[PDB]
Formats: sequence, C-alpha cells, structure tokens
Amino acid sequence: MELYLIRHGIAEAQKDEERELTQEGKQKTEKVAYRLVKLGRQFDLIVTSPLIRARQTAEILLASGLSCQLEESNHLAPNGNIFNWLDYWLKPKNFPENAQIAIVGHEPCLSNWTEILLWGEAKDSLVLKKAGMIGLKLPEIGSPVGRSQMFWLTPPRYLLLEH
Amino acid sequence: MELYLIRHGIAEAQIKDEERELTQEGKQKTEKVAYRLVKLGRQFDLIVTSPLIRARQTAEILLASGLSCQLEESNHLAPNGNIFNWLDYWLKPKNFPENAQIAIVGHEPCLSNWTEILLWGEAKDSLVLKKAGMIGLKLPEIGSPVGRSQMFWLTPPRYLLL
Ligand SMILES: [Cl-]
Ligand SMILES: [Cl-]
Repeated sequence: MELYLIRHGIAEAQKDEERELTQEGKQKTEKVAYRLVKLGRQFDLIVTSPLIRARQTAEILLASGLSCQLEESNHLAPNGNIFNWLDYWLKPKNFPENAQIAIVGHEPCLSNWTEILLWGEAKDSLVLKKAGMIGLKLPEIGSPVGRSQMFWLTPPRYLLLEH
Repeated sequence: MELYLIRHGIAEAQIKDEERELTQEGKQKTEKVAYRLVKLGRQFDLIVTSPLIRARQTAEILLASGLSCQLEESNHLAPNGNIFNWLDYWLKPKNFPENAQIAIVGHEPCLSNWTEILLWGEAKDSLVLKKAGMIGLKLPEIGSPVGRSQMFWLTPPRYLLL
C-alpha cells in the first residue's frame, strides 16, 4: 500500500496546540493540494493529528478533492509513537494492497517514522518542509519496519509552476 | 553544498549493455525533465556523468537545456565504482564552496545506495529511483558526509510534470 506523510502548513508563532495556519500557510498548502489534484493524486483516507495546525491542513486537502474521508488520530500528535500506530491502528485497518492513505502530522515525527520504516530507526537525515510530503510503499505482509521504500519526497517549492 | 543525483534516461533493452543508448522516448522524457528543472530555477556549477552512453547522453541533454555550462565525467560513477574513492579522489579535490550545487548522472543501485550511505552510513535498498528521476542531497561543509548528510528531495519524472 501507499503511505503519504504530509507535514502541516505554516502556522502562527507564539498552548502551541492551538496555533492556527497563517495566510501564507493556507495559500501554500492550497497550492500543494491543487498541484496534487492536477497530477491526478487521491487518497482513500486522510488521517490527521488533532492539533489545529494539522487539522486545518487536512481540511484544505479535502476541499481540493484529494479525498472524501477524514479521521483524527492521537497517534499523529507530537507525543505519539509509530509502534502503537502500527499495531493498534494500521494493522487492524487491514488496508488492501492498492490502498492510498495520507497522514498529516509534525516534525520530527513524520521524518523519523519514515526512517524507521525505511532504515529501521530514526536518523534525522530527511528534510520535510511544512506542507511538504513523502510517499512510501509499505509491504502487504509482515511488519513494514525496515522493509518499506520511498518513491517521493518533496517540498512545496518544487511543486509550483516556477521557482 | 548540494548534491543532485540523476539516474540516466530510458535506453534500449538488453551488444555490450554499456553501449546501449537512449531510446526516442528516453531522449524526449529527459528533455522534459531538463526543461522542468530550468523552470524550477535549478542551476548546476557542473554536471558529472558516468562514461556509459546511457549516462553521457542524459548528461548532454541536461547540459544543452542550459542547466549548466560544464560537463565532466568520472569512472567512479560507472556501475563498478565505489563511493569512497569518488569522495577522496574527486569530490574532496574539487573543494567546492559550501554553496555549490553539483549534478551527478549515474546508474542504480549506485545512486540510491550512495545516498543511503551518505544519509545512514550504509546501503539499505529502501529508495526507488526511476530513470531520469532525481535525488537532492545536502552535504555538511565540515567533516565527512558519510552518514552525516541530509536528503531534501526525491522524485520520479512523472511528478515533475504540471
Ligand atoms: Cl518550500
Ligand atoms: Cl516516472
């Protein structure tokens, strides 16, 4: 199956859990969603961290038509952990091989979860910008830990018509 | 500095496989990518390619697109080269500025594994790099880049289109 990891868009400065997306944050995120739809991308489901920042990013993705289903999961919060998400969320879901799922979260959570899925442990070697995305292919059978593959990693700027 | 690893474009199917050249669609696709890279304001101080025809033809298309003015080639980028010799006898010597942006045109799994070595210190075979696909890395201006670099971009040709 395909897992897409999207970092929330630019939010206001300084609880931080309530910081909302700023004007440029919404604009940039909208541009990303538009380009994705233009490319013909779609997600069966979008799962988001409960923090406002993420939820608002997820809403923009939905409004663009990228998906029609939304779910919030505490696993995606800054204090969540991939192992519980894998065993108590992903595995039970029993998604088909052709599934395309997007998760909207935070750093360094997303990059680390990615390194764990690719390498087997966090390494902090990936640069994931706000409204940026990572595309991974996870195995159907067995744990995806250290057995996944990355086919996409991009910041918002490289999704624009010119830069 | 920044490192841009580009796998060669589509070539003929399996004479000597080292002489296999790009296909009509391979040249086209690569041109689209090059032109796209231009619009994305991408500039390369130098384009270093593998001696094999597949790579060189892909590197020439990138050079022609105006992506760069210099085109050099090293055997280290050949299917049988090793990252460590390339780093000591090519990269280190060049002594590029911390603001340099170099493009490398090579083959798989060399490019993907070299990236993994630079990011994690060892190859893992976890990255998918398509032909004419590209990977963007950031190397620290201090110390060895082995297991100390950062990746900020990885995309296949299809996601580069509008
Ligand atoms: Cl960006
Ligand atoms: Cl492609």
